[PDB]
Amino acid sequence: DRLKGKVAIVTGGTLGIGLAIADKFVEEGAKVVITGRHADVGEKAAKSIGGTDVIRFVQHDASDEAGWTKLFDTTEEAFGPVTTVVNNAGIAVSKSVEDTTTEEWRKLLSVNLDGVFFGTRLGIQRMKNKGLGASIINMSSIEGFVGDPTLGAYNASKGAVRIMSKSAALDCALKDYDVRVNTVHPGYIKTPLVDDLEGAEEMMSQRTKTPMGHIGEPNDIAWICVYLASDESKFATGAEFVVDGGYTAQ
Amino acid sequence: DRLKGKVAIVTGGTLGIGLAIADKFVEEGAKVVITGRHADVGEKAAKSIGGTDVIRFVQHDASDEAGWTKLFDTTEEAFGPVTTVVNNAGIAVSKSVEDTTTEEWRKLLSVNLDGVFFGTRLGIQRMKNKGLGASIINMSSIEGFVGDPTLGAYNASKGAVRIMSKSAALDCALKDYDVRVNTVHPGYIKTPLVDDLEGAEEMMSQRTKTPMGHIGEPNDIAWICVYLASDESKFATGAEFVVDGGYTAQ
Amino acid sequence: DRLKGKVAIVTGGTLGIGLAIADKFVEEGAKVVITGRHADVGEKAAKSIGGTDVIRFVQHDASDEAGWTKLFDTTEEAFGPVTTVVNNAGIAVSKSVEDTTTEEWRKLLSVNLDGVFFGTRLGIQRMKNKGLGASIINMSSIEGFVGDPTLGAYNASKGAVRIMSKSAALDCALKDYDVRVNTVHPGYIKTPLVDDLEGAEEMMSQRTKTPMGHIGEPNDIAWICVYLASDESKFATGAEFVVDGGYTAQ
Amino acid sequence: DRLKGKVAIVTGGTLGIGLAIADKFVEEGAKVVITGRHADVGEKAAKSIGGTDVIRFVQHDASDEAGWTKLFDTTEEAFGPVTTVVNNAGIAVSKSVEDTTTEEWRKLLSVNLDGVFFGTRLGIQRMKNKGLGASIINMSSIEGFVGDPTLGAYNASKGAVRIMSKSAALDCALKDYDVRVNTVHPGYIKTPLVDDLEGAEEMMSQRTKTPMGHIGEPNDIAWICVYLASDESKFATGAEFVVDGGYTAQ
Repeated sequence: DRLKGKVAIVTGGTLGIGLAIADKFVEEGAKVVITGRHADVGEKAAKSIGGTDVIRFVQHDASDEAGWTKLFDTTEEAFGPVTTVVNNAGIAVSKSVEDTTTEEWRKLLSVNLDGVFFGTRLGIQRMKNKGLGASIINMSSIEGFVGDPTLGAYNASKGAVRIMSKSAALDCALKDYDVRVNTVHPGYIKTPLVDDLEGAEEMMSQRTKTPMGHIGEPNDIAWICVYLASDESKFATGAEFVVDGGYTAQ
Repeated sequence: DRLKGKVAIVTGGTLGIGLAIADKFVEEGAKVVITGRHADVGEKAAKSIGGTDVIRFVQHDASDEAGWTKLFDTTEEAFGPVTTVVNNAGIAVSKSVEDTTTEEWRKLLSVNLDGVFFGTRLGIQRMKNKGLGASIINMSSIEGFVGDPTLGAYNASKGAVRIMSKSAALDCALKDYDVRVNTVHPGYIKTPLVDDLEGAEEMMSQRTKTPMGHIGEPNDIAWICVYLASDESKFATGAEFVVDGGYTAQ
Repeated sequence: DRLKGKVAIVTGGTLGIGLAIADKFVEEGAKVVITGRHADVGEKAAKSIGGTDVIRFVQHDASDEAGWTKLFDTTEEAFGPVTTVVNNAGIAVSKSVEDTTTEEWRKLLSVNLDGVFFGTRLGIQRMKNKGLGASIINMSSIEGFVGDPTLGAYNASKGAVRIMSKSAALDCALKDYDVRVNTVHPGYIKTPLVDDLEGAEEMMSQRTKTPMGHIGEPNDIAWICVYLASDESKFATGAEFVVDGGYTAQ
Repeated sequence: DRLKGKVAIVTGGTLGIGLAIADKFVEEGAKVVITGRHADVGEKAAKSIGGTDVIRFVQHDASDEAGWTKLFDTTEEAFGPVTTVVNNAGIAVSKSVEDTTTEEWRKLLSVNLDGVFFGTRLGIQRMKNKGLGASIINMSSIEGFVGDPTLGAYNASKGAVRIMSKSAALDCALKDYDVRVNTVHPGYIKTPLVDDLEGAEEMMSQRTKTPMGHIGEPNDIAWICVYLASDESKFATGAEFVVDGGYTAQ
């Protein structure tokens, strides 16, 4: 019951980290809408967690600005006022800054940065001043703290989310909106996508990358998000929560 | 049951933040030893939370090196192998660096830095390689991230705890000790000690200090510590968890 | 002679911080191209510093991608191979995240983020592997470290520049390109634009903002940039250089 | 002439980084006292740089509190009012936190932390309010930002110096003392001591440690210190200057 009465939107909630967030949110009493681009994947995902009284799928691209106010409307029609937004949708490009095409740059930032902006802006507008204990959780990454030579655009996007989220936190706090904004920074997490890339998990598990010598699992990110969505974290805003197996500590 | 089977030492556990940590740890199924310097205060504190099957007081000064191995022994005799160490004992001096006497400097660092060292060193030795999901939680502060002109020695101590804890995290991770080490960084928290200092809460509540416009409460720190003691945070090590009402975000 | 033989592009070099960078670069022996959007302003600016053997103006909007390869060509025709890129062009919007229009968001990021990307990408391509002691200096801000509730899009842009620059630094270092990339983070700096905004300097000079109790001057930023452009800083890459009167220290 | 009229104390100035700081300070017009524990080493060092009109050696252990006011007196008798303090003396212990003896802990912190405290406190007292453009430069390390599993006590000391220095910066700024305080954070630097440790330079030069693929040289640290001692950096206080070949960027 740690999220009793909460109503959450989890973007990119049909796979991996987002799916586990949705799963644990439902376990703790939240009602959840998960979004993703692909209907079959999303319908399967929602039903794996529960019925439509607690979780529903909505097809939506986080870069699709006009769809964001309809996503809130759909969620509120189902479950009542939204209390919790998890901006987790994202894509990656494996290119150095030097090698990044302008098309790649723009495509990644449209999802990873503009999408988070859209969800944060709308979340503040739709949740402020309602006594909801509202919480916006923006998914950055270890790549919001340190560079990676092969993730130039991705680093730009995660650094942007990191600091934009502080701006939003501060404005909400100063205006007594009853909305908190925080960032979560996963290290490497095992998912089917990582499993599809030969040698990725082993590279990420080297001690010079992850000191624990293995990578994490989606529930590792889910539980920090439960904390941040709950009223347990009512004094936490503007902060960065790193769950990375020691990656950034060395 | 989030801390089912855990056995925790909480130093400075008889007052304020430490007491609330102990309280929520017991609520979540841990057995707890709280320490403090004053018997009447500690006995009262323990009994306010529960009986001796779940919480006991041990009189101990965290600067007292020889008492630390006896504290572990006392805890283990009561409750079995220690799994969780919260190094929370600390003192403060209201002096600029310029105005700090060498006696003040040494006294504060003996508690705030040497005490954390003692507890961390011994915790690693006594908890490693036992499959306990062991967790050391070192209490830093917002004053481990930013300076305060009137807290020179206190800033030195909290910066030291911040980075020493990363060293310990990394060594434990690299050696597969099954011990995690993390730091918690409270902002201003309302306690009886703050209440005794006329004008302190209002000064700390100004928006230029705490953007939320009020200070926190001890349970705000307790709940992040429950997360960090639990197996929910098994991929978090070497990281800094800030609960400060936005203080460090601006 | 600290920049003897260097050839620099300084974007937004016709005003304020950029102009002072150009001025001190010329003083230390560099040849400089300054860019800006307005011809009268730029021609005046260049001639205030020196003749066309040491400084020239090129009209260019940093968001204008196709103009960037012609800017390098123009600079090299004048002065020989470019060694130093200062990505300083930028704009600001005074809006919270909540209040930012999508048009404002896109306009600011086109200059502040895409422009820095363009200059960094091209700088690496055009300066690598030539033995030039090449240096890319990306202008972030104190708003790349901390939020400001009224600068949402600006914060996103500066956080992005901060971390993207580390990616670029690392790729250049790992590949032995002989290109360094670093960020500079000015605090508040007195300029004619600040002078035009009634009450701005006094607001920025309050101790709760800038602990020194006054704001800086453009030369304060110029001298850190001279260090970073020079071979004196040949071991500095991937780092953040903060010149802010103490703003971020509290 | 970048340090014309400055009078500097450089602790641990007889070897390595400290010696190069002293060398470049003299080159730029400063008068310098270098300290160290060993007379033959210090006398040789001073004379290698210049005569007694510009550089002198004083035997002093930075942990020796009573010697610090006599060091200032000796310096002022020679050269007039001290303007610049570089707290560079330090020792290292190669032990994990777990393996650190209390004697090792205390010995290292007596030099690395107490010595910096002594020099900072006295520097503020002796240089404030004199119109000197005074500057205190505290030598931290990359080990003030990230952990190293084999440098537990050293990490504690450098984290402490990092944040204590911000306290001192802020107090000086708020009181208009005309004293700035900043930290310098070298990465790995080649010295005779590193050369004496078989395999150290190669270990430190691996790309997973230093992305540039080689370590630095003492002059790399000297030039950032010249910037910080000069009036060029009159708006820089409370900040961290990292010269590390990319170590902390990844």
